[PDB]
Amino acid sequence: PKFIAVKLIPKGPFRDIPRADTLFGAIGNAISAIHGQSAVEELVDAFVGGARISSAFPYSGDTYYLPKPLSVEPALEGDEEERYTTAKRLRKAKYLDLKNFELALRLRPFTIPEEIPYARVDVPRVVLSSIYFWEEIRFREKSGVYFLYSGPREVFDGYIAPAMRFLGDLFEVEFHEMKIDAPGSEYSVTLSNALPTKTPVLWRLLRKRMTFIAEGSIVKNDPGGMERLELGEVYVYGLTFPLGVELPEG
Amino acid sequence: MEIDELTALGGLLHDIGKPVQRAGLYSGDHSTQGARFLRDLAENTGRAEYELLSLFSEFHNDELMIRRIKELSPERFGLTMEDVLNALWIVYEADNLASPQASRPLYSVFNPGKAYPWAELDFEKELPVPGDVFSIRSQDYRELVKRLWEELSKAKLRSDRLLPVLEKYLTFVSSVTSEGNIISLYDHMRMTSAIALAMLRAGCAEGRCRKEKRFLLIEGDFSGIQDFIYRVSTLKYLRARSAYLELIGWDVVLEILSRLGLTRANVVFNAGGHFMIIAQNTPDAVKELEEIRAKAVEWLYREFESDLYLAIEWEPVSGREFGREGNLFAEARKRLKHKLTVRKLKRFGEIKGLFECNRLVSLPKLLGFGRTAKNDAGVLVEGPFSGFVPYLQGGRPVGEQILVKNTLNPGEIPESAQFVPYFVADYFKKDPKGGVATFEELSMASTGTRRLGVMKGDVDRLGEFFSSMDSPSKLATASRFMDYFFKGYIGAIIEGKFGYIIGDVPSLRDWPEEPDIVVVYAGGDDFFIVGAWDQIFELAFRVRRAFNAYTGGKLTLSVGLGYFDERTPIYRMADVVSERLDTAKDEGRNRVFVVGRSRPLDGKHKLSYEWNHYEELWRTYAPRIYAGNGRLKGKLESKKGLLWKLLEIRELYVRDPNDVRWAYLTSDLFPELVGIDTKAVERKEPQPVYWVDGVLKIVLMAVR
Ligand SMILES: Nc1ncnc2c1ncn2[C@@H]1O[C@H](COP(=O)(O)OP(=O)(O)NP(=O)(O)O)[C@@H](O)[C@H]1O
Ligand SMILES: Nc1ncnc2c1ncn2[C@@H]1O[C@H](COP(=O)(O)OP(=O)(O)NP(=O)(O)O)[C@@H](O)[C@H]1O
Ligand SMILES: [Mn+2]
Ligand SMILES: [Mn+2]
Ligand SMILES: [Mn+2]
Repeated sequence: PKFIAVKLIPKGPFRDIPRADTLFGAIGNAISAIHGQSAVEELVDAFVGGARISSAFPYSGDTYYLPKPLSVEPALEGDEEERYTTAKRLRKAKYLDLKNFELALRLRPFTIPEEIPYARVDVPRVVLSSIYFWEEIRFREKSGVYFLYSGPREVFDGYIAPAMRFLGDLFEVEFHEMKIDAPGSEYSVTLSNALPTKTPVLWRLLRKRMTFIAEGSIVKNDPGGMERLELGEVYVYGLTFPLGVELPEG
Repeated sequence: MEIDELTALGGLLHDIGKPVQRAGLYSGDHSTQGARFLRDLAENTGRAEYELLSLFSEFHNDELMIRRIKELSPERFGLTMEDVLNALWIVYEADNLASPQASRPLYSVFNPGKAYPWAELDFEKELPVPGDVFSIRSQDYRELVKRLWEELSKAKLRSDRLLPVLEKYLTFVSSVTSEGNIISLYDHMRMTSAIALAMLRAGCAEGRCRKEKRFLLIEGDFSGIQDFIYRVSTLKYLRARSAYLELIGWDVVLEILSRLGLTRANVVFNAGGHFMIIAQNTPDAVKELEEIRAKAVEWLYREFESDLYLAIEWEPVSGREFGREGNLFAEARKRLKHKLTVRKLKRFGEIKGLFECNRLVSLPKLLGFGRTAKNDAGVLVEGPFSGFVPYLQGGRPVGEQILVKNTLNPGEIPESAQFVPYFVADYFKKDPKGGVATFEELSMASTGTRRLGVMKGDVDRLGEFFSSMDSPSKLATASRFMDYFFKGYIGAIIEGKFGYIIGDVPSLRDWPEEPDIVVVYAGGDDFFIVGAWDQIFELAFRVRRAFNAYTGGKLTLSVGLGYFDERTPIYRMADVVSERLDTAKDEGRNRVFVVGRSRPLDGKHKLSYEWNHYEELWRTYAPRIYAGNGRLKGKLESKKGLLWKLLEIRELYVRDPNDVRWAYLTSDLFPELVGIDTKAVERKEPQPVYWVDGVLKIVLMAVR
């Protein structure tokens, strides 16, 4: 399918690479400050109605990265001293470029990005005495972070676009159409961390207290779901962002 | 006795003939001569079960056997005749599924070209080193056979009392006396006992069990160990977590054995939170497993959330598949590893409800733990199935199972209580107070700079090497000898033993009597050790050389080293040494990340060093600049700046290894650095100047 890529161009280093729950939270906040809850409620309705946003991924120059689908971990047998070495380096990879992501979905052979467009530099500081560390994310030249939006343009223009500008005032925003070719399939990857409704096929747990399925997990026809809750009324985003994925039998 | 205990003990003693023949005692084939040994032993002391067990050495009609069995009146022990025929037949097939002079020693599984001197397994005596092939003297076997006889005379005739003495004495004994025979007798014995008891609980007087999937390979593996242990809020607590994971693991394995009615012989291995068990393939077993798998996970989730998971999987396997044809055992282990990878991508899937620190502070003077019921007085920790009561020196043990630390000798425990020997690398420097040293006291003990030393080491491509094992008994030897290097001999290596084997290693000080070293973990094929940075730097080279000797120089270590401010949190030190171990691995393996280093990002310059390369460099440069024990050489006391200048010069090769200025800036102290070496430029390799910081940075740290 085609999607809107929201490119975050960083004006300085970042703390996190935000995932779908944190992105929806931020957007929900900004929209409350711009249009009041009336708008928040219409945002949730649009999302519950089929609109979706991915977690943020790195982009480098004109290269978009996507999460490695957990679909290939058990397929990696698909030189014996090249087989063991390379297979362990795929199993560590968090990201593939678009081209290789599309190949991984079809269980065809693919290759890994050699350098990734961000290093984690966590800086130490002494306190009062002990050492504490603040993880920071440094970006290469013309490198940053993006998320995908699927849904009606009226919901993008009216809620997502304005919210993202407001959120920038640490970054500037620009958006471009993006196509991801994905096989038609019973099965799909989430490009977002999700609160699943069904039990999933393959997954990584992600603890935040909520239990999320990680980006790259595999579900069978699972929309995930949103949660409302009270603590002085906030919505937690856990909807799946599905792309079809070929599974190996086993 | 009952068939279950008989068939176990039987499988275990089927091949006790071998040690007696190779001693000059009964003048008969190992089979008949092993019969004479148990019968003779039975008649002495007066324990008739040995004469029942004697029938195993001699076996395939069967006219004589049926009558020989009859003369030994079975009803005496609560046994049928037909019962003993199956026990004998089972153990006969089991011996062939586990699967020439008579002075031939055990050839090393690591290097079949070299062989082990006869010795009894003792972690306090000399390090096992595969050396030149020597025939074993017939006296050495006769000395073995007599302690062997004196031990069985006083043992309780329960597999848990039989296994330890067979392991003390038959560990370094060839199972068959062919050239290049790799299999410990002890391992062949415990695997025949394992396979036999599996066939019994299988429902086999029978080739039905051989060509039908009547066995289960059960593989268990803890997921998130690294997080469970090294992601805290102190060294005491870190060691408590590590020790707690060993008991949680044992509580699961012993459960599986107890509920499937199996013996410790059925444990192929239990190392680094990874276990393998051969068991029966009855529908009563898979249900019994499914219950255990589920209650274990549900307990782990309640106790630590998603932090620590247990992936348990099993596979229907036939007798064919313990063997070779045209390698099916490897093929069967591979299919099972796959199931474990999938199960690890379904963490806590065995919950459906998923999608809707005073007791460890308390955890120096204890002998082991009692596996009692969860609600028992004195329980200090709980696993998913049972409570653990510390068994102290002056005290009495409590429980159905006693776990006993770093002995194969029960000592003073009650006769009813099952003996579980467990080995743990638990070296630590004692403080002024009796307790284990802090990160602070370890760092303070350093030559020069006060930094804590940290090193994570791991064996290269072990999975590949284990994959090349044909048989259960081969894998059992490889697995145990490997696990023992880390659980057994790393303590000795730290103490200062194996001086002649180790040799000259890079070093900054005279080795201490009580080294400022503390072991966090040493098991499987890897270790995490902390201590005074200089003692840690040296221990890396000691452990690599020990390991090179213990393998036949056929297996390799990679090591990640780190030198941190004593105030750095564990999670960060763990992360950095992990990153550096992976780097050593990823840049070729058989290499060590000695120190953090600047380099061209041109993909020609490795951060890691080949062990021999760094050992050469240290032999070349250290003696010219370093006197020892925190002191520069007298020449360089006023000229300490030339060392810093060589580093500033090496930076103008890092800025650009093509800009030829570092020729310009350049002594009779470092001759091989002044030139522009061309073999290097041609071979597409770094200039010698690139490598020297590895030595200088260590020496500048030692002299501050
Ligand atoms: N009791 C222990 N204390 C400390 N380290 C241990 C202990 N038992 C096992 N280990 C080590 O923990 C490491 C395994 O960590 P783990 O998080 O399970 O990663 P893994 O083995 O790479 N596989 P995975 O399950 O995917 O995470 C190995 O180096 C083991 O040797
Ligand atoms: N003594 C042992 N007996 C049985 N299994 C072991 C033993 N030591 C390690 N293992 C297991 O062997 C497997 C492979 O070891 P591991 O350290 O993960 O990587 P490797 O195969 O040695 N390759 P690498 O470390 O990357 O160079 C793991 O599942 C370990 O739990
Ligand atoms: Mn693991
Ligand atoms: Mn390894
Ligand atoms: Mn390992």
